Order: sequence, then C-alpha cells, then structure tokens
Amino acid sequence: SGFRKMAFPSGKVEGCMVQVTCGTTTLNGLWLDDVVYCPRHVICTSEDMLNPNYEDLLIRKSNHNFLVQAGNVQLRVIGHSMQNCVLKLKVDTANPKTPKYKFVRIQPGQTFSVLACYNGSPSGVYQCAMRPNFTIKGSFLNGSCGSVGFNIDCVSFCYMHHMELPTGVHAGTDLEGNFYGPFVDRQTAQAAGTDTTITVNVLAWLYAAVINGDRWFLNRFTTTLNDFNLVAMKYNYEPLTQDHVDILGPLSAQTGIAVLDMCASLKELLQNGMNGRTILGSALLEDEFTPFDVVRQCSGVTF
Amino acid sequence: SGFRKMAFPSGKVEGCMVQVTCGTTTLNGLWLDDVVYCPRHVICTSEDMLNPNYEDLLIRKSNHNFLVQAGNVQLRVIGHSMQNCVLKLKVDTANPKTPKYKFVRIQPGQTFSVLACYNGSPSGVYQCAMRPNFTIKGSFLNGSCGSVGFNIDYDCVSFCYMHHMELPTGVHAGTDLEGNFYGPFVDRQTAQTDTTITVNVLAWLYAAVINGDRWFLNRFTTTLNDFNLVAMKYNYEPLTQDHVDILGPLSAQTGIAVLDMCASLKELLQNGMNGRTILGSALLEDEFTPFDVVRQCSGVTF
Ligand SMILES: *[C@H](O)[C@H](Cc1ccc[nH]c1=O)NC(=O)[C@H](CC1CCCCC1)NC(=O)c1cc2ccccc2[nH]1
Ligand SMILES: *[C@H](O)[C@H](Cc1ccc[nH]c1=O)NC(=O)[C@H](CC1CCCCC1)NC(=O)c1cc2ccccc2[nH]1
Ligand code: NA
Repeated sequence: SGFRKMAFPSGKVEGCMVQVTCGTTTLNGLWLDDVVYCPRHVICTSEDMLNPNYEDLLIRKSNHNFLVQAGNVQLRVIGHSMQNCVLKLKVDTANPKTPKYKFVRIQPGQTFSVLACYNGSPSGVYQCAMRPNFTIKGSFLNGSCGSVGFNIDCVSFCYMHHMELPTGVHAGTDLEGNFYGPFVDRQTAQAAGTDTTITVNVLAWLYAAVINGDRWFLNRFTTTLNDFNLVAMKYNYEPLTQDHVDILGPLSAQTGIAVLDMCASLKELLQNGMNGRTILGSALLEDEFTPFDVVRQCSGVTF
Repeated sequence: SGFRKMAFPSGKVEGCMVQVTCGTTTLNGLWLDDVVYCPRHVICTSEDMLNPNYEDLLIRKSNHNFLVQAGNVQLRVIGHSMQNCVLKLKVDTANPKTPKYKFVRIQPGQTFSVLACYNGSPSGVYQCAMRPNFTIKGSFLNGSCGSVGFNIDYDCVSFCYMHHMELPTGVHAGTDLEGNFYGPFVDRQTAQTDTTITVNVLAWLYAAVINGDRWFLNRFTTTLNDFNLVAMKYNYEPLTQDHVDILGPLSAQTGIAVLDMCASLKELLQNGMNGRTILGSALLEDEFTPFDVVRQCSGVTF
C-alpha cells in the first residue's frame, strides 16, 4: 500500500548521457548507437541567441568544433546535421550501453521521467506530465539542456529540454526536434497558454485512492458524460472523452466503481471542495498520474 | 528553476539487485561483492511466523534452499549467516557491478531514495523521509521486501534502509544494512505517534523563495521560544539552535534570517494558506532536508 510519485529506474538512460561543448556552451547530449542528439542552440554564441539563423550558423561549424565527452573519453565527431531543433552528431563509436529504444511524441496529459543532468552527469530523477499547455513543470537549471524525458515499456524517449519560460515552467522538443507547443528556440520571453487540469488523470488517481482504501469522497450519484463536462469546464478541467472512459475501464472493473459514477464524485469535489480533507495525503486533486501509472504502481509492474 | 521531489539516479543500485527465493517466498536481495543481503524473514514458513527462532531455522536450511537469480544467471550459494535481522548469502561470484558503497544508519528526519523492486527487478524510484516515529510512508506491495533505500555522494552509495514489512496503517518498516530495525519493530507476525519535521518545512519554504514563490513571506520576526510555543501546538518538532545553524546556508543564500522565516511559518500554521499553494502544494511539506534543497537548487551531480 501507499502511493508515491514514482519515476522509472534511470540506469538505462544514465548510460546514454554525454557532455557536448561548442564554444562557451556546454550542455548534455543523448548518445544512442553512433549518434549524439542535443539541442541545436548549442551552436549559438550569446549574440546569436537573440535571432539565430541556425542553418547558416551550422554551415560555419565543422565536426571538430563539437567537443563530445562520455565520462573521461572524448568521442570523435565525424558528421553533423540538424533535424528541426535537435542537432545530430555522428560519432565514430557506437555507445555500448545503448538500450533497445524508440523515439515517441507524447500527448498532453501523458507522464514521463526526467533524468536531470549537468555536464553529462545525472543530478536526479523525477516524474513529469506534459501539461495541456505543452509545458512541463520540471526542475531545470542553466546547464540542464539536453536532459531527456522517457518511459520504459524498450526505452521510449519523448522529451529533450531546451529552455525555461517566464513562469518558471519548461519547454522542449521530442527527439525529432519538434517543440511541444508554440515555442521557438530564440532568446525572447514567450508566454505559455492558460493551463488546465488533466481530468482523466485525476480520475485515475481517485481510483488509486480507492484501491488504497481512501474512499470518503465516493457519493451515491451518477452523471452523464455531458453533464460532467459542463461542470469540468467551469473549473478549468480538460474535457473527458469516451476514449478516456474506455481507458479507465480496467480500473473501474478492479474497484467496482463505474467511470461515470466516479465522475459524479469528482463533480461533487469540484463543486463543494475538499473541506480540509486529504486524498492519498494530498490536499489538492492530483493530475500527474495516468491510468497506466496507477496500474503500474498498484500492481508492481517491473522492468 | 522549479522544485521537485527528486530521487537520486538509481543505476548504481539497479546493478546490485537480485531475486532471492526460499521455499515459496520470493523477495529481493542486494548483491555486493560476494554477498547477497536480504531480510531474514525469507526463511520463515507461515507457521514459523509468530515467534520464529531464526538461529534454529537458519541452521536447518541448506545453501541449496536459497535460489538467487541475477538476471538470467543463477548464483551458487556457498554459505548462509545472519547479522541481526539481515540474512547474508555468500555466493561464489563477486558482483562486477558493485559500486563504491557504505552502510549508514540514518537519523529521523533525514531523506533517501527507495528503489522499489519485485522479483529482483527495479520497478520505480522515489524519495522519502524517515519519519520521527521511525516508519516510512512508502509505496510497497507484497514482494518488495529487500528493496533498499540509499543516498549518493559523488561516486559512493550509502545504503541506509532495507524493506521488511508494512504496518496496519499502511506505512512501512525496515532495517539498516546491519540488520537493526529502525524503531521498536520486530520481524515476527504480531500487531505493532508521529510529528512534523520542522527544520525540513523551513528548508522547503527557503526552496520556495529560491524558486520565486514568495507570497507567504511577511515583515515580522519571532524569537525561537515564541516560535516553538506555536510549533508544539501544531505537532511540529521543537526547533533547536542546531537546526537554525543547519539552515545557515539557505538563510545566507536568500537573505532571510531563520527567525524571520519562522514568523512566516507561524502565520501559515495559525492562518492557513487562504486557498494558495507553495511549490504546487496545499500542505506544508517536510520531506526535504536543508541539504536536499541546496543539492537540487545548485545542480549537484553524481
Ligand atoms: C539550457 O541549459 C538552458 C536551460 C535553463 C536555463 C535557465 C533556467 N532554466 C533552464 O532550464 N536554456 C537556456 O538558458 C535558454 C537558451 C536559449 C534558448 C533559445 C535559443 C537560444 C538559447 N534560454 C532560456 O531558457 C531563456 C531565455 C529567455 C529570455 C526571456 C525570458 C525567459 C528566457 N528563458
Ligand atoms: C515482503 O515482500 C512483504 C512486504 C509487503 C507485504 C504486504 C504489503 N506491503 C509490503 O510492503 N512483507 C510481508 O509480507 C511481511 C512478512 C512478515 C514480516 C514479519 C516476519 C514474518 C513475515 N508481512 C507484513 O508486512 C504484514 C503482515 C500483516 C498482517 C496484518 C496487517 C499488516 C501486515 N503487514
Ligand atoms: Na517574516
């Protein structure tokens, strides 16, 4: 019993982290097979950062301009190319620690683990969700760029870190270099959209609470999907779809609480508040656990 | 910026986890050099459990009764002994992934990362505190026994917890790696008050300030004695001068004296948060030490 924000074990990703230096800038790279992936902004001088023309700047670089270090070993760069906002440095050695891996672009609400790194070395691991506004609420300092987010299914990499937006939230790309959200890699203040609560995840966590015997909030009513969403909207919650209802099905079967019944209990929590009570030790409704995250933790799924 | 409950990178510990089966019981072991450490209750049967005579039960086991699996390799057990509540299975192969390590016994209020494992395989990692009542508020299912807690400093893993049991309230109990339980608990089948870690709450308020969440700051100061009068009423541990000293680094970094911050905590205790949050929480958080805050906010690596 118990319910914690649980990250994936990080060892498989630790073995892939390297340091990449261009000029005055050092950040992290991801070494898989004979390629090192990192943010393309590594190539900017401080002046370049204001309005970079990355294609032009890259033409001026040579392979030797990229200093890639795996621990105490310098890797020899033999080619360089850019894919969207990610730089791909071909090296003459394949990483012997490369796990089975894939690159995935995740949807809002999906969670992942971040291995925060500086100078190619790990600082810590924590669980993040992709917010509906395409930011993540991470813990990233200058130097952390190139740190990645991942799931273990095969390691599925979904996020590479590029920048910190004005609200102290974080923005980055998938491993094909496409930003999540409308953001661009230029040194200017960029506003995130208004964020919302990930409803399907709140429902998942209420199921985790029931599994753990914390069930005071269960009421005796039901609701339709439409009537639930009419309330959700008023409290800045995302719409719940029928696909979400189906995804929550196995948790509904395990607990005996139909999804629409759980929605009626959530509706009451939204309308009346929690009145000083906690659920799974929290005084707020938690939205950074997906339905799979709940099953993973409550059933002991391993890797 | 940003502040998260961040666990240590777990790779060095993952390379030490093995599966240990005795009879019908499977749990995890920690393989360092040529010894596998695991809870001694692995040797109990369902009848053995009310008052197990572990010395006798261990004598009656063969090395052959312990099936130790490191991935897809069975390790040959060549000896079995016990140190307090930990079983030590000597194996004929030294773990080539053994990190630099120490066994440490931590104090209440200190934190560590747990690598939760099942069948010798890592499932997840999370940070938690040793409570003042010597339990941990973990996430552990049947089969997780032998999972460990640890801290890292540079290249050295300090193992501090091995998991043995879940108490009726759903919190968790275990030993150090010398086999001594934290708290009054015992490894037998029988039925077996906490406080808030004030210095950690203060550390986390400093973390909030460092990360720009400043609304709860006020212009007032308090004496240590006046603060503790309030603290005690809310079931907070007394703040000692030693605690004030340990908050020195964070006080210097923010420019906010400890007794200034204490007045902000006093107001939060007496008046609540008025619908606001601090670092995303609607409760005061006590599972970050002063060192944890400095580590995370300065980007310390391993
Ligand atoms: C990469 O290591 C670093 C990550 C970082 C820095 C500071 C705080 N948290 C962090 O995670 N990223 C930057 O420093 C980044 C570099 C810049 C990105 C666009 C292309 C050119 C290089 N810059 C920012 O994150 C940044 C710039 C800026 C300007 C106005 C407001 C906010 C802001 N954030
Ligand atoms: C070891 O893998 C397992 C850990 C566990 C089990 C269930 C839930 N969460 C967990 O972390 N430990 C046990 O199953 C343990 C065995 C027992 C330890 C003392 C010596 C003899 C063997 N039993 C418990 O943790 C346990 C039994 C029990 C009965 C009533 C209420 C609570 C309770 N906890
Ligand atoms: Na104050």
